[PDB]
Amino acid sequence: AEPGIDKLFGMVDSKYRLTVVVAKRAQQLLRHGFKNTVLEPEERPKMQTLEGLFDDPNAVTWAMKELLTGRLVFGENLVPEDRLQKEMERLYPV
Amino acid sequence: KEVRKVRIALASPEKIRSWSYGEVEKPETINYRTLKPERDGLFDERIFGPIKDYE
Amino acid sequence: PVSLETYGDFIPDEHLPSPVDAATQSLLSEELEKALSKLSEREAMVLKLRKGLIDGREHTLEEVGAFFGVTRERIRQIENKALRKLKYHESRTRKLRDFLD
Amino acid sequence: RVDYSGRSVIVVGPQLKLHQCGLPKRMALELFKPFLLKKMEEKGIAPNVKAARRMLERQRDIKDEVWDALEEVIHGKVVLLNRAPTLHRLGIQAFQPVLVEGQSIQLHPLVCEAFNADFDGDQMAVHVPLSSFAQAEARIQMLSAHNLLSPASGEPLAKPSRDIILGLYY
Amino acid sequence: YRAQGVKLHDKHIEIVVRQMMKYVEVTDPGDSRLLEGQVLEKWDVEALNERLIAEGKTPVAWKPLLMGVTKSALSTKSWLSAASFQNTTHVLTEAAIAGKKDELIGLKENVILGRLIPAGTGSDFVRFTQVVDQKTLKAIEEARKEA
Amino acid sequence: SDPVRQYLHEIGQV
Amino acid sequence: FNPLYVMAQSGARGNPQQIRQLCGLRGLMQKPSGETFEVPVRSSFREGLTVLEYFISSHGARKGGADTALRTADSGYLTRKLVDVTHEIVVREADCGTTNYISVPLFQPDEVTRSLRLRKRADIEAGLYGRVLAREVEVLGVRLEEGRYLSMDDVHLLIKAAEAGEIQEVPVRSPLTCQTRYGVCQKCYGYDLSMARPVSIGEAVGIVAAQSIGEPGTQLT
Amino acid sequence: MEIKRFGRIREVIPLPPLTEIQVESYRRALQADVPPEKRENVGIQAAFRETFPIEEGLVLDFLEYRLGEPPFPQDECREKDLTYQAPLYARLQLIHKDTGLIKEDEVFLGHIPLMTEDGSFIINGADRVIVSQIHRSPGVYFTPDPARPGRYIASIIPLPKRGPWIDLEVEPNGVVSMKVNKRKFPLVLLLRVLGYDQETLARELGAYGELVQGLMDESVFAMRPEEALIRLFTLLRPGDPPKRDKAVAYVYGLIADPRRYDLGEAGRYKAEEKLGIRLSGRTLARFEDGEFKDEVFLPTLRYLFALTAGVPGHEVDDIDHLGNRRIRTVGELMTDQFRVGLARLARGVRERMLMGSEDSLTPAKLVNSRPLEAAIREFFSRSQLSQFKDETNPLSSLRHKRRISALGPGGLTRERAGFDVRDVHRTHYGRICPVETPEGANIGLITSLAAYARVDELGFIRTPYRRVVGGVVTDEVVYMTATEEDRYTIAQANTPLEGNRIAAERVVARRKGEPVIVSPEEVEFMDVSPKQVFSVNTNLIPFLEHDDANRALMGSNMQTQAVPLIRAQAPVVMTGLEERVVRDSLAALYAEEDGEVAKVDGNRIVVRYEDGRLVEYPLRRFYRSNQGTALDQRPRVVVGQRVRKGDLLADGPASENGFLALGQNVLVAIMPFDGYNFEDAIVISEELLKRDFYTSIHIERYEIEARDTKLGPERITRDIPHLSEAALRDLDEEGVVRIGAEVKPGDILVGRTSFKGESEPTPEERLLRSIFGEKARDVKDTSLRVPPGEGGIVVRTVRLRRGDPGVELKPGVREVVRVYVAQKRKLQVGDKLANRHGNKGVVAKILPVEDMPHLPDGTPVDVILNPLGVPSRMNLGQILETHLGLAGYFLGQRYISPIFDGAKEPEIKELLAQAFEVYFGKRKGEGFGVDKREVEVLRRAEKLGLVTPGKTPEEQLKELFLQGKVVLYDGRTGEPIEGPIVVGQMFIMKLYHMVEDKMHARSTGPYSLITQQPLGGKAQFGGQRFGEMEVWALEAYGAAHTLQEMLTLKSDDIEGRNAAYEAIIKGEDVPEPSVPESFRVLVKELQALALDVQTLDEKDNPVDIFEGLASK
Amino acid sequence: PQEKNSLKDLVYQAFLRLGMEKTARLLDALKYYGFTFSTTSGITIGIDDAVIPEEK
RNA sequence: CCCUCGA
DNA sequence: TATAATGGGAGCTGTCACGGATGC
DNA sequence: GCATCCGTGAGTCGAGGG
Ligand SMILES: [Mg+2]
Ligand SMILES: [Zn+2]
Repeated sequence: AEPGIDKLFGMVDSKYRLTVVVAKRAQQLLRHGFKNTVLEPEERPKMQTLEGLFDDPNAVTWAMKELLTGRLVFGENLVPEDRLQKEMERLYPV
Repeated sequence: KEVRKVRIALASPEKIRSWSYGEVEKPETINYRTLKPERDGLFDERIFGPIKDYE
Repeated sequence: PVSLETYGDFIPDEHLPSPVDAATQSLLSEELEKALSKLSEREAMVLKLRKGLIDGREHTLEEVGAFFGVTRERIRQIENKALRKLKYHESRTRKLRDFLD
Repeated sequence: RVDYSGRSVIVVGPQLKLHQCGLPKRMALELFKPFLLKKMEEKGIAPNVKAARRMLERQRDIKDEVWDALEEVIHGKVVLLNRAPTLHRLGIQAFQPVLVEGQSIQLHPLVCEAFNADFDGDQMAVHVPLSSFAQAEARIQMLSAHNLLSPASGEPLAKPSRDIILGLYY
Repeated sequence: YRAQGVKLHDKHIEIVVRQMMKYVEVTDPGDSRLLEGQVLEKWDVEALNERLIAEGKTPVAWKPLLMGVTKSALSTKSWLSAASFQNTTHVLTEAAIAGKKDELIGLKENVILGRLIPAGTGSDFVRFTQVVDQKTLKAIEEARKEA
Repeated sequence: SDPVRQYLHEIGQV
Repeated sequence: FNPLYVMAQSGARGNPQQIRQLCGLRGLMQKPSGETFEVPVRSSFREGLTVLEYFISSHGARKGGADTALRTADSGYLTRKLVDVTHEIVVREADCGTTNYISVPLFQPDEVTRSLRLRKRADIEAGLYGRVLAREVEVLGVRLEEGRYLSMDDVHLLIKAAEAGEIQEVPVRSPLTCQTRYGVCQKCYGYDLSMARPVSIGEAVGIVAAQSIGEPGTQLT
Repeated sequence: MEIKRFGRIREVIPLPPLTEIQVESYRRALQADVPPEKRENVGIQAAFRETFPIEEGLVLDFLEYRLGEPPFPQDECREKDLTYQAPLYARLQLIHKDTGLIKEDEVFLGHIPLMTEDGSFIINGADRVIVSQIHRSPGVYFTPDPARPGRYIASIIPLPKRGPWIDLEVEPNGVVSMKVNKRKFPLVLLLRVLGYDQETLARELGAYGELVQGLMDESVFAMRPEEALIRLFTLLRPGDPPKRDKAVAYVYGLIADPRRYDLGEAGRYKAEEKLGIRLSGRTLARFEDGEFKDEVFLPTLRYLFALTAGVPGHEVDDIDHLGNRRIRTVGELMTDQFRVGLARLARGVRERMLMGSEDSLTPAKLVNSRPLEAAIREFFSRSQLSQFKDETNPLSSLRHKRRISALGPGGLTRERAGFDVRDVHRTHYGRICPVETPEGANIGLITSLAAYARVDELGFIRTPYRRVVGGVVTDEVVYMTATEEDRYTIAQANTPLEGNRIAAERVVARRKGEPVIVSPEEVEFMDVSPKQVFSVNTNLIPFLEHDDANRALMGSNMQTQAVPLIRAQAPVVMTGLEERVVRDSLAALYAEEDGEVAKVDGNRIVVRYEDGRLVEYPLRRFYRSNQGTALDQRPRVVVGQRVRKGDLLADGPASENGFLALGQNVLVAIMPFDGYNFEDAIVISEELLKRDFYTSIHIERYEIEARDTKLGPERITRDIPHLSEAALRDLDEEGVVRIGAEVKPGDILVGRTSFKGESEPTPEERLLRSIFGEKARDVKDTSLRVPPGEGGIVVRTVRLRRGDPGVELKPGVREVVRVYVAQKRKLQVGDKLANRHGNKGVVAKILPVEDMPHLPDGTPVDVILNPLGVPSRMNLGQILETHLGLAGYFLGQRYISPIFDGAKEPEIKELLAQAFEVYFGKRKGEGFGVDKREVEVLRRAEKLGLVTPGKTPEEQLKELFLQGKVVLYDGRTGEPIEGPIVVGQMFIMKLYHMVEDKMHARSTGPYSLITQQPLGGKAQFGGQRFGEMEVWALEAYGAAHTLQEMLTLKSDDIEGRNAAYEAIIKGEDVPEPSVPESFRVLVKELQALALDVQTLDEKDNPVDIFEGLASK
Repeated sequence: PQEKNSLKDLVYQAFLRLGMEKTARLLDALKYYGFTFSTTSGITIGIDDAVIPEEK
């Protein structure tokens, strides 16, 4: 099973809201090249290559683990969409 | 715009003629030697548009 | 002729471009724009006018020459030097070779 | 009918974890092929995409590094497994694929009961969710280990059966 | 179902049956534009009756109507759903004549048009949800704070 | 029902 | 520890009837007319049948097969009908706020019509578990509150109270009584039987219902 | 090795030729060997006799016909994709009535397909089989009215498309009604037309009270037969002018015309027998001396009234009874379509007699052969009873030729077929097998002919019985119809016999299918053998009596699915039918007469017979069958060997020394293994691959064409633009791959170039062209390449060129090249295995030999089967087969155990004892005692009640061995299996379903024209179908974007799919999906229906999904 | 003795807490050990394992 | 398409 | 472009349940 | 108010051959 899936289902009033949050966050991480991540270098999801451990390419993995850290804010009408876009482009260039 | 609805109703002959880019006057499809659409036929390029892009 | 209803499920569309083909043309246009960005604006524009990447058609040396306000020999020479720099850059980075099929 | 899909015979997976399924290498190579190309361009396996695709085209042109590349590609991702007929929603489930040798799809034992799947020669279809949204939906909602119970009853759906019960009882 | 050892929850059957009871027949038109014997949805006639009672008019007298799943399906408001189900010709004739509009409420309608279904992740309830990290959130907060 | 029969009858009128 | 006995008892494989056909007598058989033959197969599969026995048994088996196929077709049709009639139904809201409900009886009239006796556990469970109380229920010194999602333990407790004669029926929120338009609410639907918890808004319970009713259609004999 | 056979029942007669149904039907049909004057009026001769004479020159008549030699031999027809056929010439004479002029000529009617020696056909190079049809026999039937109790329906049924079904019913108002072509009218009218008078009807039918009074109508008897006739014609033909000759012609055509209305010979027979009358012709009435004369109707009505009244000697009919159901064989069907094409030919002939010069006409001028040819071609190609032959193994073909279908032309339509038709009738005994039949929708509709069963001249199936007189069983054998059978008391074949006399005072018999215990004095007849109850395939299952019918069925069918193996061996446990199955399938080669073998080769076998003549038998070698299985004959004899008549010269495919080999004999252990045999899955030893057990040869055909186009010709050449030498390496000078070359997916089988379509180069193409300074070539690479997942060694190349001797292709085609590729297939994971008892599974694991459970002597098992399969499936035959297989393993012998006659338990126990003596005796001889692990195991079994406490280890081990169980050591541990395990030899087949064929995956590929959705099929590299129910699934998970992905990006959304692919190769996220194209197609197809479909916003203002391109 | 029903109930309670998560894990464990012990058990089918009672 | 064969 | 020629020919069957109009 | 004819339905995916 997905790690801490239970706690995640506990976070939200509907499981589908969890899904949306996770997917959206994953898209944010893809877009900005994981420069917006709230995960400390030791908290980074890893992948075992032939060479050695590298960053987990999967943005949804990242999204869920981020979500579990309590460092993400979700909900409806938090901020204008274009304002969010522009500020994320500001802080983390693409 | 975003589609919020789908409507269906009867088509007036005037509406039908409004759709039409031409009348098909001939029961012809394609020429036997040239394999190209016959004029005023079911496959006519004059009516239903070009076979080749931008040509 | 015979009927599609005896059948047509086995009949592919050769007309519309495959996603692979379309992606290939896209990457082609983009790469071309890179290699042309490696040139000056005038010579790149001359190449685009002469090969018709702008309005869709190929202008003569008289039309491009009268466009930039020069002689046809001059504009042909510009086309040639542009093509030459393109050949040097391509020989160097070997980027556009794969698109030649 | 859809793209990014495949099918093959199913075979028992006993070593598999519940969230996993064996996916033949070739199948995975084809299904994920664009991702594989992009990854091959990210590493030094190919200068560009077209060269990489022309490289995968012939089977004798396929080397060892592309498989590791494919492994990197499918990491964390899930595929949809489906057996016909689909009577209820558990006719489709999500699995993190494990690349295997051979042409057969490996299926975890428990979920068999839901699929009404046995090893008398049943075949199954594979599907690849593309978007982050699709894969999120699949992993959270459609994962095998995330549905343990029947939506019809509320009794356990994935449960010990056959050999398992026999052993534990024994 | 019990006879065969199939454990099945009542509420599903209750869903279906609920859809079987979905329609009513008019015993008296009252002050409405409705006709005697005219069949419509219980919801619609209840709304109509609440409107007539709120207007001080005489409400519509109606009768409960039980129809099987096929008839209940074909009698639904969405012409797309009904036409896709079966008896396509009939459905389409009556729909075209009535100049019917499909509001795209259910799953079939949006599936045909290839839209995002109104269920699960597509639910208007959960689909407008936003996600932001505390850094970006605070930056935006300062942006709002300055003006 | 049958167009041929009908036209043949109509022809059998004259 | 006999293999057949072990497998049958455990639930790994086999039922008493199959075991009976192996060890015991094969049993009675039906004529093609549905009529039953007077002379049973006295033989087991262990001992082996005579060709006559085998022939009769063949009547039976053929009948069974035809039955199975035709059944598959009709069940499929039914399932699609159900999917078409129920598909617009989704959980669109938390509560419609209706005061309406249904009362699930814990007792059913005896066929002797002597008295009322307790309903079978599984059926009670099937009409109770995962539902929501429309009213306060106080039994055996326990408060089951209005709005409460009934757990399995809640159901079993209600059965205990029933046996103690404290409660003959349970008031419950139901899709039948839900005033939600185009779908049902959360409280009226109750649990998501897959997650053993309350149903998430956006769940399509119409399709889930259609599939739940449809899937064991080919098992119905 | 020594073969011990069991059973006490001596079969009086052997199995009849098993292909005889086909061969003799068609031989009866053509009558090619019969000199024309001696030909019977049956067959195509019949069709000629019905069609001719042709009148209104005035007259064209039929003299005789003949069949010439085939233009090409069978193999050559298969090669060139022709039809194996013979030319049909018919001698006709034209006669002018007035002139007296007679012009006679032999005209060419086209060809007719010739049936091969094994009962098949070659149609356009493909082997095909015409499957017999089963249908209700023509005749007069009486059935109970479902609505009205006590009332019955009379039904007069002729042959299919021989004219209408007629119903006679007694209406609630009392009048007797006749129903023809869905028209209800009083029968009395027709009775008047037939020339009957009220007097005759009163004396004849008056014996039945209150019945005949419904038949009395004064208005009908008030008019002569002519007036009544015209009345009937006015009733049956509204609006049509009631002319006298037109009415006479119509009714005569409906009833008395043999050219139109024909009861079968069978129909006539059954009518005569039922109604107790005699029919002059096969029609219901006659036209004689200007008036209609009755045959059928009055006896039919008489029987109806009699049955209605309760009069004894009158009963209803069972329409599923095999006395009332007959079989239409290949000859009858072919003859029917022949009659059709001939009728069309006749229409053409009269049409040609009306137009053209009247004085000069020849038969050649009047006859256009084409419609007949067209009819026959339609039959042998597009008919439903004409099926692609199953060549997978020989038994496949044999069974295919023995099939019976209720479907087809004139047959039942599915889903209208209830339980009754699929049911097993009591009359099925000895005739139609109760076991072999498909699973699913076709169940009971497709069936198989019993082993001893025969089809008679009237088309009824007959089964043999033995005469029993005074308790003495003779060798006299009588084949009976189901009716004749119902006339007798027939004892079972296992009935005790001392000499020819019945030794039991209580015998088991049947009376009308009803089982009954009777005296020897009462026994009229006795069964030939249990074999006669079952089909060929079902007869190949040993210990069948220990198997439940369903898994027996599975065993049969899967036996037909078995793949020929290079090393394939005959079963250790046989039913004894294997040799005959090989012989009758014409798979193997036999000696025609006694003689000495002169030459022996992998190619030919030359034999000198007693006549002194030298005959050379060529061997078919590595030929590709219809299903792609390898067909090759291996010589079984050596130079100088003395052979007698019927001895084996060579083994065919799936044959070992004349015995049918559908698979391998492997050593199995019944026990779970670590979840790998979970749910019917199977585990195998790698040793099986090492010695090449279950290894098969498969050949695939690849075909390309070079044709003339308007843009210039396609051509096969070694010059292919933009290709290296590496790709052209194995290509020969002409562009064809060389023999012996290994091909892999992507490799070129045949090089081909086609001129490019007219091309306006995109500006990018022009620029790039100018950059690399290379002219774009005129042609492009069309070459035929090896498809994904295929490949092998090229064993053959066929090239056919236009402008070359003996070669003329389709118009426009320059040449055709065929490439044959053979592949050797090892058994691999996903491949399907089965036994004859219905146990089937895919191999889920292949273990290295060191991981396999093994006997103490170090012998590893081959296959590991999970016991959990056995109890619910209730097939114990595999168990007994396993025990006896163990015995035969250590005794080095094979066994023949006839069904229901087979080896019983005690005999198997004896053999197992001997085997144990070999096993353990050898052990103790070698100087080793009992192993400790064996002791532990023995303690466990001692606790299990398997062995007697107090006995020595050897005694207990023997006790276990007789139970079929042995001590087994886990290969990974060395620790024994805690209990003893059943281990023995089992016969297992490798089924035709192989994962190599079935594995498919697609990223992107071809899309359909109109729908712009992915194509279906593996060959077309299609996408899987996501159907209504899968969409239901995704809806139920509530996954919206995955679903939307299925409905747009991955299928019919062009913008969406292109954007998606590009986004993914760029490394981006897939974009928002657009409108699906097939919905636009829906909008447009709805517009053509004059329906306006508008996509609107929330403000009800139109939205254009066509982006302006559809608007003016 | 552990059989179909008991194991099912185990999976259900466990399923509540141990639950979703550790019931995924528990399911896998039971699978493993179940298969192993089934293998070493000695389970097979002989013809003498179908036992005709004399009572018959 | 229909037929046949798989699930 | 001229003897006169003047109403066609297929037929094809062993299902069942519902709505709807149609006929005593 | 009750029989009778007419139209429309009757599981999925997969394979193969035509
Ligand atoms: Mg299966
Ligand atoms: Zn509610």
